[PDB]
Amino acid sequence: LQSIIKNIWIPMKPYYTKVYQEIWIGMGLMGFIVYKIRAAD
Amino acid sequence: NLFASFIAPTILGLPAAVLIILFPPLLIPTSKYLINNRLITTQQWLIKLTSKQMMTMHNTKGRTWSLMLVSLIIFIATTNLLGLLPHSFTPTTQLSMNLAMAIPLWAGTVIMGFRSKIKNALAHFLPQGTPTPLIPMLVIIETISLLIQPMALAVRLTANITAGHLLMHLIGSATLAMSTINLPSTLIIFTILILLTILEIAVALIQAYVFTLLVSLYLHDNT
Amino acid sequence: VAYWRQAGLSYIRYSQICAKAVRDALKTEFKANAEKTSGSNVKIV
Amino acid sequence: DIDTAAKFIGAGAATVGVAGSGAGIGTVFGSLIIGYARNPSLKQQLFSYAILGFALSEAMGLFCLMVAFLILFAM
Amino acid sequence: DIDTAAKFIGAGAATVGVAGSGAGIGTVFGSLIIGYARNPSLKQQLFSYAILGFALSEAMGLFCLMVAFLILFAM
Amino acid sequence: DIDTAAKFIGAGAATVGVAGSGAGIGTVFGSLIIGYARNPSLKQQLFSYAILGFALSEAMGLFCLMVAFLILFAM
Amino acid sequence: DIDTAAKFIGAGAATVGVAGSGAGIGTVFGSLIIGYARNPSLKQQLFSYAILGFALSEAMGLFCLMVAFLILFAM
Amino acid sequence: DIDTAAKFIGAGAATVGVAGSGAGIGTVFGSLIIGYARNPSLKQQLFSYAILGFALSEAMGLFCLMVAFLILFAM
Amino acid sequence: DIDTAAKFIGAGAATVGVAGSGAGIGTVFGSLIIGYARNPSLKQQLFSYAILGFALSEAMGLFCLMVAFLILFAM
Amino acid sequence: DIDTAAKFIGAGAATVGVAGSGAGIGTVFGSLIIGYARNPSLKQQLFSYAILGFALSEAMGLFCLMVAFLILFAM
Amino acid sequence: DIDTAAKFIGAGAATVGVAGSGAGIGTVFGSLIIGYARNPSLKQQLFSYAILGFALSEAMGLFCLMVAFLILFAM
Amino acid sequence: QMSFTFASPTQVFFNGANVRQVDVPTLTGAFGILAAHVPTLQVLRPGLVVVHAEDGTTSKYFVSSGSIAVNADSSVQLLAEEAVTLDMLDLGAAKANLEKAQAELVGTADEATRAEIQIRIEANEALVKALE
Amino acid sequence: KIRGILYRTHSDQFLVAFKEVGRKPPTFGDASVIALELLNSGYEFDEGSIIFNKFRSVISYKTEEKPIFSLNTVASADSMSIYDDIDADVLQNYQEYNLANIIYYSLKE
Amino acid sequence: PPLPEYGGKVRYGLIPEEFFQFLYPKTGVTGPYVLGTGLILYALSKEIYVISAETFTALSVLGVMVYGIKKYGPFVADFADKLNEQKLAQLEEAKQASIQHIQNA
Repeated sequence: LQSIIKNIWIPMKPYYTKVYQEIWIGMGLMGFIVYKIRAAD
Repeated sequence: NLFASFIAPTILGLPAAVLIILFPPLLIPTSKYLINNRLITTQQWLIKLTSKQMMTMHNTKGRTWSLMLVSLIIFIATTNLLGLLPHSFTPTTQLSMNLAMAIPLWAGTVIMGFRSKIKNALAHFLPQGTPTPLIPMLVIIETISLLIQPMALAVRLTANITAGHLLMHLIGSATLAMSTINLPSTLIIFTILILLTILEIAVALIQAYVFTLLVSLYLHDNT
Repeated sequence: VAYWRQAGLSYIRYSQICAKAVRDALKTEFKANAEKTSGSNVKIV
Repeated sequence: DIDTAAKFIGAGAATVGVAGSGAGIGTVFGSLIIGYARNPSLKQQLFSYAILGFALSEAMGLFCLMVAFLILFAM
Repeated sequence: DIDTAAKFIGAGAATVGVAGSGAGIGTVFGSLIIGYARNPSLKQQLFSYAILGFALSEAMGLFCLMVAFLILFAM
Repeated sequence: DIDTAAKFIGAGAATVGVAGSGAGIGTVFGSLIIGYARNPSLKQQLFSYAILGFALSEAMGLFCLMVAFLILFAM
Repeated sequence: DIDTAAKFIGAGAATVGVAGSGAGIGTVFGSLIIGYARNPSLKQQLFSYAILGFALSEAMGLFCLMVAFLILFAM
Repeated sequence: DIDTAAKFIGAGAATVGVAGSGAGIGTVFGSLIIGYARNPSLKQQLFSYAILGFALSEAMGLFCLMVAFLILFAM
Repeated sequence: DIDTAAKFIGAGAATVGVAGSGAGIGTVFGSLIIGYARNPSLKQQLFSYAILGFALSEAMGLFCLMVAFLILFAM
Repeated sequence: DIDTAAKFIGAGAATVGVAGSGAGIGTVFGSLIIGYARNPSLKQQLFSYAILGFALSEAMGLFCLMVAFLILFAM
Repeated sequence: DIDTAAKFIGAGAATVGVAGSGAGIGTVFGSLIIGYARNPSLKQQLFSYAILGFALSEAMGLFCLMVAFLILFAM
Repeated sequence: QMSFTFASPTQVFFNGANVRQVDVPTLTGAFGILAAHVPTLQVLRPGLVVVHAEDGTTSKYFVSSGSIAVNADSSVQLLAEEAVTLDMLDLGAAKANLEKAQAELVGTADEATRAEIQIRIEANEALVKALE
Repeated sequence: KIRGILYRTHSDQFLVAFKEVGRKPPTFGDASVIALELLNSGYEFDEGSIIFNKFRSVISYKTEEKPIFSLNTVASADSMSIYDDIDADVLQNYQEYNLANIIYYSLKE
Repeated sequence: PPLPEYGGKVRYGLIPEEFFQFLYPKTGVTGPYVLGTGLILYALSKEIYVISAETFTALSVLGVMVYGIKKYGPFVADFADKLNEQKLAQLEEAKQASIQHIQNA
């Protein structure tokens, strides 16, 4: 629970929170697409 | 028997695609020093140059993605250039990884243009200088065009590695087949193979840079 | 390579002719002062 | 059967028609290179006409491609 | 049957013929880019000739396309 | 039967040949754009040569098209 | 029969080959437009070379067309 | 059987469509040669537009190629 | 029989390949028009290179044509 | 059998696709001629871009060719 | 039999692919005409690049042609 | 960024002044010059020139035969032997001049003098269409 | 005056002279004429220099020597590879017209 | 902390000198060589290394890489070194200037 937030999350907070929002929306879209694909098999 | 090099790898029953995909970063060491070794010297020069190339053409809201775009090009280029080693599983040849690199970024930049930029974004769906009588289905083109952007991206890589690899592979076969028949024909096929390998190096680098640049253009159009 | 070059005319002659044509096409209010502000007087020896 | 066979053949034939869009896009962006090296101060209008031409080229190419996918997977 | 099969094949073949219109439109708008970067003050006459050429290119392309749809869905 | 089937296939193949006229018309009017942006005072002679070239291109295209309609609906 | 069927198919295929002459004529007259807008005082020599190139293009196109009519109506 | 046969035929037909991307890339880099010999100081912008056009050309070419591999090895 | 049928089909296919020579000759003589309107004093050297290019284009076209006549009337 | 037959047909069709690379290489080196006659002091950069364009053209051509050899001798 | 029939069809299809080399040679020598009329003092370097481009175009064309002769007379 | 120097021998209309775009009727075509235009040097032929000022308004002149030079430094020198305005010229005299010109043209038969009459004709006709 | 004062000095090296310049204010026609008879001379010079009295102001003048190039080396000059659309013809026209321009400007100076 | 002036004394870009010095006392100088050749012959003899197309694509890429090094290597080496020297000299001429500033004040 430590260092995972000290060297991994505090430098990526400005990106994961503010810059990559629509990136996460797109990742949700991609996950739905992949679920539907692997399901239709 | 032929697509074996693209079959998902495994060792001792374990999924060794993990160790393959996570390795390229291990080739970029970092340091806090000011005068460091030759490796990090050249690598920082290359990243400086690549950043100057990619991100210059953006406003600030675009330049926020500098980390993302440079990490993208570095990851893809190292993966491709690690693909050229013998008996190596190139994880870009997979459609999965490329779809997962393509749909997020493109969808993100389109939605970013939609959150802000909203009138601008719904207007760029149409070239404005267009005359009236078929403005309507013209935008149908554009809309369709838009939704083909991501797939294309992924596809645009998945082949030009896959194909490329197969390509070299087969000439290998060929020269091996001619290894026992006509020595000079073997030599000239070997020379074809050499020139081919050089072309493959170049096309690996180019495809990395191209994926990056196209995502960059979508960004700049949606900021 | 236009025709007047193949006919042998230097560009100087071309510009002379065009400027004289424009000058003769001026209204006579400006034609005189123009035509002698540009008319030549050198003699060749 | 004969029907699935002919559907495969017709899909291949239909998809042949992308070659024209490939070449048209090549020409558009080659011209753009030239027009830029000719007057590198209309970059935005040049690039706008570039996207427009590319859009129409891709319109034709995707017409062909959807026809492939219409006769293949739908009809 | 054999008739529906050949109708599918002929529709694919007929639709191949759009490639020419795709490439022709590509050329038209590439030339328009160039002609604009050459004399950016005849924009309206350049663009008029642009539409005209595009219209004839699309005339041929739609000829091909309707022939596809005539042999496919009508004959 | 086999004959109607092959007539459909041959009609599709024959109609493929309009692609060349599509591309030729594209080239003609693209060149016209360029030649106009080059010397916008021969507009009538440029446009006359334009209609002439377009006429010959359409001559070939309609040759192809009538051949389609000759083997399809007549023979 | 099978022979008339293949004759129809081969006639369509053979006639495909006009596309090249269509595009070649398009290029010839587009270049003529350009060369005229470039030096509008060699009109007769430009036009002579125009008819010459068009003649050779039509030579090839009619070769293709006669081959269509040779395999179709004669052989 | 008939199905594997038609899959081979359709794969060949589909792969025909790379010709357009080959020619489009040829045109892109030929134009790049010309635009460089015209103003050899925009090398980076010329080359960027070069990569962009080549990328779209290869986009179409790989579309065709994957369609070949989709109808051949997958469908 | 099946053999004469396939010979007809292959002859048509082989003859398709003249389209390239048609278009190549079109390009050669269009370029010649342009190069003449550009420097109308090298007429003999321009025309010599013209006949040379036309000769190679016709070399390829006649290769295709003889192949048609070889598989048709000889093999 | 039917399978070897269709493999031959598909190999021929697949190999058709080299035509695009032939024409693209023609264009690349023609443009190189022009760009050299335009500024004969960038010979090394012109020639570098020449080999690059030729390399991509041959990339597409060899894609087509190996597809021919893949469906013919391997599949 | 069916095998000789398909070999004829595949040979015709394979030989189609010369069209690209025909057009590429046409473009090469047309460009050469233009580049000569543009700077008639690099004749030897222009002509060297001419033979080089023609050589690569013929390389592709003969690839296609040998494939025709390989599937026809050898396989 | 544009350094424009439209200058007759005995007059100066611009000198380093900043304008947005100009048009020029060069022997080898009528085109437009804007900032950072690729370096060019050409000789003119009779016809209009339209300077687009930075404030958007267009000053129209009519040049007879000069020479334009667009340098690497965005400098654009346009030296025209006869620069005019468009009210300074008439229509009837230009028309009559062109008429008698082509009359003498089909009258005249020697090559060099034929070219001279043809140049007079081209100047007069560029002028007659620049008229109205 | 210059022809008189240098004719017995270098008559063997002498091409042509012009008179009735100085009475009337020189114009462009003067330059067009002098350039014409400089070109119709058939003497295509490797290079040239015009020598005149650059007006500094009312009291001082400086004997200046301006250069004049030929078609050959203005074409050969690598610096001219940045300019476009240029060949023997357009550089020829430009060189002739610049000869006329520099003669006019020198007469005025 | 400073950085050592050299690396690890590798031979043939694949083997460090530690191995040669480690096998020398109990095999001599030709020992590593004979071990390598024996292992190679046993590897490609008992078909544990199948000679296939990959063998020839590997020979191609290895020839390309060895030529790439032996040609464009020293250039990249001294280029990185010149980058470093330029940065160092710039920083030192950036120290001197501020010393001069304070003295002038």
